[PDB]
Amino acid sequence: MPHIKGHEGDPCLRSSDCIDGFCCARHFWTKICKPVLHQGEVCTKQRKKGSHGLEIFQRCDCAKGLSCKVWKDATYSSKARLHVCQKI
Repeated sequence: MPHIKGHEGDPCLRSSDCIDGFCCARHFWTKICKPVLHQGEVCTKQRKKGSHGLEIFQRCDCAKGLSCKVWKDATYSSKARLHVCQKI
């Protein structure tokens, strides 16, 4: 398929396949396109998906000018570690 945009509510299957300022995320029902995140929002700098019995990640990268920092919160217990965005 051609360059599929996001617009918050569009099916994606590529590393991005979303608006110039959007990022593709993973959703329970199906993979959809979601907007960018900002300081304070969850961040993802380490994700491993491929082996059997894996966990879904419903998040996207931070907006331009933000740094991905680790965030200790009662949630990473699932498997992967949780991070947060910081406005540079």
